Amino acid sequence: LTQVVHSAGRRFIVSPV
Amino acid sequence: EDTGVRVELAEEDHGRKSTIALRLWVEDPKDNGAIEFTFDLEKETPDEVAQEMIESGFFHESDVKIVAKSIRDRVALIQWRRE
Repeated sequence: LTQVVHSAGRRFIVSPV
Repeated sequence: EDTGVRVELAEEDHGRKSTIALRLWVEDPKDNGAIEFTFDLEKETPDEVAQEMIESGFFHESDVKIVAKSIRDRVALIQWRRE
């Protein structure tokens, strides 16, 4: 589980599912 | 046809919520994980998010229209089920 921040601000949460 | 990119709700659809949490992943590509993000229905675009997922290292630069539509179908599907 990690969080990914785009340079414009949108935060993604990456999960295995 | 089919896109092979699954986009689904992340939180229970409550209605009258201008922002919704979504979950995207791939099952047929015709980090290998699930991407959770928020989407503003009246303001943000499925093409905008798709680009960001491009500029974030999830899919190829010219694979933007395909992911944009897979998000757009779920946004459609949630507003049609919102009558």
